[PDB]
Formats: sequence, structure tokens, C-alpha cells
Amino acid sequence: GGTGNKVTIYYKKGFNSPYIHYRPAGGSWTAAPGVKMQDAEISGYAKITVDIGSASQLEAAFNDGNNNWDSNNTKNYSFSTGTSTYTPGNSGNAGTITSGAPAG
Repeated sequence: GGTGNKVTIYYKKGFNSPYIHYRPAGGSWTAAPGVKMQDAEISGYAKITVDIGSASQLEAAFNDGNNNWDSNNTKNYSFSTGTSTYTPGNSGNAGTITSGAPAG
């Protein structure tokens, strides 16, 4: 089949039920609007796990599900197998991405 990799993305809860559109390098996009990010007990966050067993990288996108999206400004974010954290530009940032879930 493939190497079978997994990609975790944790986005801060800024809405309640925000959607996240992800696409494995060489795969297909998710059911737009992306997929509803699971609940992150972290402390009011969201979690999402997507497998890329066949892709060395996977793209992700943020969207409130309403009518506001957020992808690499206006394209789509890219992440490599593992765990990444997504936070809103609390100031003048344009969607911040980190490598590794938050530790509270």
C-alpha cells in the first residue's frame, strides 16, 4: 500500500466548529468545506488527524465553515507527517503554524 503516515493538526478554537481542508500530496482534497476539526480538550482547541500514507507531505486549510477561509493567505498550507499547531494571527499575523501540539 504505502508507508502509512499520519498528520495531526491542532487549531485554536476561535469559532466553535471550524472546518479544516487537507489534501495529501498526490491525493485529493477533502469534502469541502474541508473537515470539521475534532474537539481539543487542550483548553478550547480543535484537533484533526489525516493520513498521508503515500505522500511525504500534506496540505491543510482553515475555514470557519461560514464563508471565511484561510489558506497560505490564499492558496493552502503545507505540512509534513507528524503534528502541527495552527493559531490565528493574534495581531498582524496570517495564520501561524507550529511543529508540535501545544503543551497547555
